[PDB]
Amino acid sequence: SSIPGPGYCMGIGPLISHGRFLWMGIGSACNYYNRVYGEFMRVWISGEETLIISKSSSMFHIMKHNHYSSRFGSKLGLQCIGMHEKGIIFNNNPELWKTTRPFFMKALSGPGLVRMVTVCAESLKTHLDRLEEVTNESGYVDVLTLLRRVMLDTSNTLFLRIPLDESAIVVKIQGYFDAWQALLIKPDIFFKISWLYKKYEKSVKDLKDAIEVLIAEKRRRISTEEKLEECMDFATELILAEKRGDLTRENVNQCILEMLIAAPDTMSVSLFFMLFLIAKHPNVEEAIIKEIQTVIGERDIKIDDIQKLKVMENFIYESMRYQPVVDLVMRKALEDDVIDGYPVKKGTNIILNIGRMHRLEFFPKPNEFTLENFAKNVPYRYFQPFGFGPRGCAGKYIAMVMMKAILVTLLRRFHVKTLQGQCVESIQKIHDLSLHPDETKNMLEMIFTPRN
Ligand code: HEM
Ligand SMILES: CCC#CCO[C@@H]1C[C@@H]2[C@H](CC[C@]3(C)C(=O)CC[C@@H]23)[C@@]2(C)C=CC(=O)C=C12
Repeated sequence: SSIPGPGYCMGIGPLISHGRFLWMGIGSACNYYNRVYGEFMRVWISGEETLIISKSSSMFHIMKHNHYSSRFGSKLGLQCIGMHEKGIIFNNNPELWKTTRPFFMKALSGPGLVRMVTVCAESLKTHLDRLEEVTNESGYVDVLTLLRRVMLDTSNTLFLRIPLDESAIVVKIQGYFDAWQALLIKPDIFFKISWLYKKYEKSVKDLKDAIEVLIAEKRRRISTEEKLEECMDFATELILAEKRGDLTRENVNQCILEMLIAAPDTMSVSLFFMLFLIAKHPNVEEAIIKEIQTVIGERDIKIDDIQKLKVMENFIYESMRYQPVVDLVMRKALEDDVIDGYPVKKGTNIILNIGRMHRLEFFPKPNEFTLENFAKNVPYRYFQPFGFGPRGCAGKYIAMVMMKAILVTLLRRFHVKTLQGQCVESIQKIHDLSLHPDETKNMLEMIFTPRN
């Protein structure tokens, strides 16, 4: 069928677009190149061809077959932040990836997914008898660093459980994400002028060295113990695999890291966006308290409830459709294929633009936020906010539980207030790797007024 996209200019074809992704910020570059040519087109990030796609048919095809379970990015960047064939999020060695994902997939379901909905209510509960840590003088709570703090402590007590410094680590993880986000597609010339990037290369070793402290401890607690099988946790499952011949110590440490940053990065920023949507929508928030009062009143939160909370479930989705945090997924092709009647060579990078695709396709009212787009049981072949298949979101299940938990235990106890004329559409956002709010502005603060 032959391929859309800007003219290849004999040397300049790539050089514009790549540069454009650089000055624009990945997120918007796709959101741009997708409107200029089709919902299926081609650009050049580095040498290699790269397809940027939003047609739900193409989407589905890619996430579904196995020959697409790999991502991409500057080898030197991934090398610099630690994920060059070591993590999972961006681990690209399909055998080495395949042998690790098990461990994540394991601890983010089944036994520990029942323990989550109760450790999630615990960490947020304890940090709410402690607003003295996040509130202005004029009573403004810095919501983000509240979430980031509890989200990480949730992550700790579930997967690692080692006494740590909450406040200190939260920033370091934030400095890490910065770097990750910078060096991901910085073309190889970048990496030569060192007085341009050790900038980041130090705030990496900053977090990395700070975690090596924790796992050194978690290791000793293992080798002097009250009989092993008692208490299996994502940490130990790994360190034990290492104490066989299954895993590099180098590789463990990056996984234990990829696990603690995982929730803070993504959850906090999503729950921020929800908390702003609740404030700006007065009637929606009622429906959620009604649903709460009905199913729970003033009982403790417990596992069995989360299916019954159907309205809030609906909310969480509609936020994620309308206001994504992750709006593009990067995959790579490993075998050649015809996809949507198109020829795709192996080694082509794919950027699936799921954030646009959510406004282009199935939904009744794509451009306004309403719980209406979710009165009609949704296909999941049309609304794919986590992904699926062999390399979809490893958390996707435990994720939707945490949100349900923290969203409830918090909306239980406080009415929320935006600041002035601020809505989620009037905040100012970076749009590079993810789509997250810009923290070089102010007005990202909120006011918590009690209930009953
Ligand atoms: C609610 C917030 C979250 C969103 C919006 C989200 C979404 C995504 C998406 C779109 C991907 C790309 C996978 C694909 O190609 O389909 C992904 C991957 C991944 N997610 Fe999440 N996720 C969330 C929460 C979490 C949590 C809480 C964890 C860990 C506790 C997590 C762990 C991971 C990991 C480890 C990967 C890489 C999987 C792999 O390729 O090996 N995610 N997530
Ligand atoms: C701080 C703002 C943010 C964020 C979340 O997005 C980040 C970046 C995500 C990554 C998963 C794979 C994604 C979706 C891509 O292929 C392109 C961007 C990638 C993800 C979701 C997984 C765990 C993690 O810890 C942080 C993130």
